[PDB]
Amino acid sequence: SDSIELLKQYPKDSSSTFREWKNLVLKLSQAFGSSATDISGELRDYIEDFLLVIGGNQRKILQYSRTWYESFCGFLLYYIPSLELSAEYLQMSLEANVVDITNDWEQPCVDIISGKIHSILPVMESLDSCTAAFTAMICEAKGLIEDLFSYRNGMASYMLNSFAFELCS
Amino acid sequence: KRDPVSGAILVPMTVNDQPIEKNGDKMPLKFKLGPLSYQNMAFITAKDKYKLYPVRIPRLDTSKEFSAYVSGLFEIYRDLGDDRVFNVFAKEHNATVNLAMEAILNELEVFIGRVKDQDGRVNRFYELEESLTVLNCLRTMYFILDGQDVEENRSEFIESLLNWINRSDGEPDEEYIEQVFSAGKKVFETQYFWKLLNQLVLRGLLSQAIGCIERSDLLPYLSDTCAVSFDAVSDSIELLKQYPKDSSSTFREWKNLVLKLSQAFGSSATDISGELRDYIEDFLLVIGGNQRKILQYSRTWYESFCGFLLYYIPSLELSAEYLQMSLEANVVDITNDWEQPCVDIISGKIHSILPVMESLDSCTAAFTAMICEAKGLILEDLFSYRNGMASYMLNSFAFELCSLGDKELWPVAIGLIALSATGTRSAKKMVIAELLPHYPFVTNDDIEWMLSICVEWRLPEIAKEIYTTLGNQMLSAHNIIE
Amino acid sequence: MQPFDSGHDDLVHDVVYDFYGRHVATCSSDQHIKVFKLDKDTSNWELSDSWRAHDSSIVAIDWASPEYGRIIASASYDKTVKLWEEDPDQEECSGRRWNKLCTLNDSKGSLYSVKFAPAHLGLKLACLGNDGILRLYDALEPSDLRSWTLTSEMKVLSIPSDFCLSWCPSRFSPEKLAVSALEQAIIYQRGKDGKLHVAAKLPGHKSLIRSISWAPSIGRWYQLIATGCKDGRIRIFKITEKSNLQVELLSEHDDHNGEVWSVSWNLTGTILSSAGDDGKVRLWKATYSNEFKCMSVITA
Repeated sequence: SDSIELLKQYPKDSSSTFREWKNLVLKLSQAFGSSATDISGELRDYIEDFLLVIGGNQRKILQYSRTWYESFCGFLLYYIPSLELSAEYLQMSLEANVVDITNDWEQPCVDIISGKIHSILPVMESLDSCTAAFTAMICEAKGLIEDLFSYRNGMASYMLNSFAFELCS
Repeated sequence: KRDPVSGAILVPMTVNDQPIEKNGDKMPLKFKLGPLSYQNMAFITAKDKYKLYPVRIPRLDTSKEFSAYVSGLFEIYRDLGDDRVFNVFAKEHNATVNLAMEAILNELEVFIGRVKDQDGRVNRFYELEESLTVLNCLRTMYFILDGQDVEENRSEFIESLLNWINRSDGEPDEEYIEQVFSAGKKVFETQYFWKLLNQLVLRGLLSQAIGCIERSDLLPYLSDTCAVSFDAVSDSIELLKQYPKDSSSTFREWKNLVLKLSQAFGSSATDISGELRDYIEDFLLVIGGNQRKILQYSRTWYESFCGFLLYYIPSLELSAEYLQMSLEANVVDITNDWEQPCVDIISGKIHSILPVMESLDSCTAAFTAMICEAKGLILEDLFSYRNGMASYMLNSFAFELCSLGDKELWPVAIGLIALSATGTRSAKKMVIAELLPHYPFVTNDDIEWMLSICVEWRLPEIAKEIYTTLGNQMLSAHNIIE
Repeated sequence: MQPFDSGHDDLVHDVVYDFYGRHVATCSSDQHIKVFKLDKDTSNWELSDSWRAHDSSIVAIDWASPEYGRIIASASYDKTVKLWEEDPDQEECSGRRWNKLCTLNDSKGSLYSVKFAPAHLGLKLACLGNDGILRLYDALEPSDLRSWTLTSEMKVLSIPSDFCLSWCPSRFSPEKLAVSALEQAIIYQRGKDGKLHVAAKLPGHKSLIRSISWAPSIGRWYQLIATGCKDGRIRIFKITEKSNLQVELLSEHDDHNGEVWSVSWNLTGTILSSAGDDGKVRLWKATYSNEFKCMSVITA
């Protein structure tokens, strides 16, 4: 009951509030963890797991994830909100559940997160040359990457004059 | 080595006296980690088992060569002034760093050297051998051509690349060549020949590539079968002899001729086998950099990647594309550790190699990470995730040294923690105070040093404890009114 | 690395390294304590001195910071603990190389484990008996290493069995001790009033807890304490201190398939060792994410 009531108020605005939150969640799963239980021995586990996950137990967050992006999210939501471990979180997730090929956006994301951005461009092109073109553009802005239509000039620049042209037709 | 049921490496505790036996008969086995890495202890509480099994941490390096390696890499570090930090001076910075890379890369070569000698080729060897490979690749990609393409140092680049490609695996080994020279077809009529000749041409092993041709048809068959065929093959073997490795314009003129040659041979008459005619075009198309063929004839992924740069377009710009076309042809091998780490280096995601270099040698990895932060390729918790992942591995090493009992690398361990550009002046003032009472001291010298740190950092307490120590000697030294 | 005869006539219990990891102090059911020395020249260990220490079976041992002398402490099933100051001006293999600095008869039940508190608190020591009573002794005055007084005397729980404990090494964190009795594991901290208090518990154990040790929080503030359980699972907890303690469960590993008997830490809290029924000893290192991954495995 105290979890369903703690869940109602998961910090989404204040950073200190998150700390106090994880704080209580941890005090809760600690209490329940070392006390007496008169419910099924099996039902007792499903509850700890629930609590451990709310708590950000790397170990469990993986166990209960169905895909890779799930576990990745949880890590940030209930463990440590730091894009520094961005690399580690990904590895622990993909190692749990491989990337799907059925859905185009997955690999491109694993690439985004892993850092290698250039490798998504091509794929966005086969979906919509337009979007891809502008994506590449701004991504050069942010700094994530006689032959005006060469490869000597950015793959960004290149993808614009590939749409710029495609337009004339 | 041997990898067991739970994942990692499996090492026997003893070579002649295994205490536990059969499956099912379990005994309470207790194991304590010692203050000295090489001196741990493993014992068993159970009647008839009263021996104490001293154990050393799997794959530990006590080598005089190693503590000689750590020393060297430290210098290169302390010498990189404030250059070890890349502010979140444009060309001067790089240059000095790329050199320290060579300095590092080198030291590893020397240590890798003395190793082949002393122990022959034990586990520790190959590990460093791969550690190096990964390093050659790293340098090839970011520690040669600061900002321009293969033009600004074709000489330096192509050397590194060709070095990396052949400083990886023995192949093609001299023991496999001879087989291809031992069935209705003559030596040079079976793909198993060309697929080798083209591999030799892709890795840039041109000196031998030519040797293989000279083994059969060149002066023979061709010269006596087809006029155009004996020619196009002679002018290629003569064009191969002089592949541009210094001048960038020379490359252009080179590809230029190669293309004029494969053009001629391509639209002329042929009186040799219709099948032999193809193997020759392919050879030529590959020398010419026909993306399509370079793939076809590559055995691995790193092969095709190299060829692309060697015979097509020497521009690390298409670095991304070359990789994709290669990996899509032949997947990365898992049998050899250095492969994935390279695909990562080239693809850009560098951070992901560090972990792997650590499981090979925590030391190399640690310094690799360091300089890679220099180049710019990447709360009381000094040992946190907040401070640069570089810094992480660097203190993760400094801490290792402490448990290594090498009273020499101790200064190396300490000053490593002090220079960690990340962390509060106090942060370290603590990690030091805690790591010091352990300093395996002896001589008066070792003691003066240890005091000079009670100075530079102000550990007034440790200071006193020292005065205690002298107090224990002075007393036993009052026991001479003789 | 070759073994060597402990020389004990009855099963061996504890083996402790002194500060500089030069010597190791054995102790078994043959009621004898043996200290071994590591020869600088040859990489071999050789008996420094053996001597009947207790009347019953001896089970625990632990040295005391060299800044307090050469004091080995021992606990036994004879319901009493004994201390021994090494005599530098003696023989070896004799038996007159260590003296009973004192004897702690207070425990009205067989003792199981005794460990010296960290040096920064003084010359103190804790010991847990079968009566489920913690007892803290300390020669209030470092000059007379013979008179120890009774600081605290807390009672854990009932006696319907295994015990052990480990202080908190860190010299920069408020004094605290973690004790484990059977299927329980409780952390104690010093109060504003100078009396002990229960600061938190490590939840999750299904069987008895064979071994538990606190880790050297060198470079960090969050504490770490590992658990070797009878159920066959290692547990690593992350206690952060803002009641004011938070207890996190970091890892958990069944890799042993039996019972985790001995769990031990590095001297800088960089490596963790786990030994159990499967007669193998696994060593663990921490990840950037702070999850624990085994780096190597030894066997038999």
